[PDB]
Amino acid sequence: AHPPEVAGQIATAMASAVHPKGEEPVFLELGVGTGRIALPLIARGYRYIALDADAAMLEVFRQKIAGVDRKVQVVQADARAIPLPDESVHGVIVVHLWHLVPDWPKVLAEAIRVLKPGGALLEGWDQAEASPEWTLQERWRAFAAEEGFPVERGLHAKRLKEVEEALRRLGLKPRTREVARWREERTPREALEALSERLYSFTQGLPEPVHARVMERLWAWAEAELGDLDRPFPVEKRFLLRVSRL
Repeated sequence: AHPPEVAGQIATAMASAVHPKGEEPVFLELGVGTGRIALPLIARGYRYIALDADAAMLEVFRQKIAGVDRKVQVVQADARAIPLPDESVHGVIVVHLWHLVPDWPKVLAEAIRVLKPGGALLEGWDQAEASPEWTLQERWRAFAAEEGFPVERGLHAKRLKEVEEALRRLGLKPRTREVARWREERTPREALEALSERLYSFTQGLPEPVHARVMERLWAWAEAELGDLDRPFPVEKRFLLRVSRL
């Protein structure tokens, strides 16, 4: 959940990167999820095609855009096979997807196929600086390893680097820029909850009962080492937008 001003800044940078050459611009988002990224653009009158393979996600998304879905097309499909024509959209938005797909080279390939000449691939991602939340996540990973279930570290990053390689090679000249930087409050309770809810990919591989045991231990460790679990600490974040153009 991005603060209003930040959500606005990201949308603005995204709309600024699309040059529809006299035509009304249309964005396609791969992995729209619940529409955190989509809403700010949809709210501004932009034609939008929201794609997601998760039916439960689209259900929530349809609810959120109620009353502002006149120019929105909801699509349930795998990013691997976009049910759209070659050169049909001006911008393809990809936020936190690469590490979730089995074959990104195919997803990227599909994204490039549906983009019109002069169209732009728009990748975005959050980046947070060290804070007690980082401390808790690392502790979570340590405890998981102690249960005998060590977890993989930073697949998205490596994935983001390989896509970048491909883009340059394809001549899309990927330019990355910081489009927002802010600081929010986060309490130990909130970070622990996010962990409990298995919101992060690195927490979703362990069998349910192992995660339960790790959480029990983590909650106790936080009570012992983090003071008032309802006391806020700062978390500095920035949002990066990498634009590749045809």
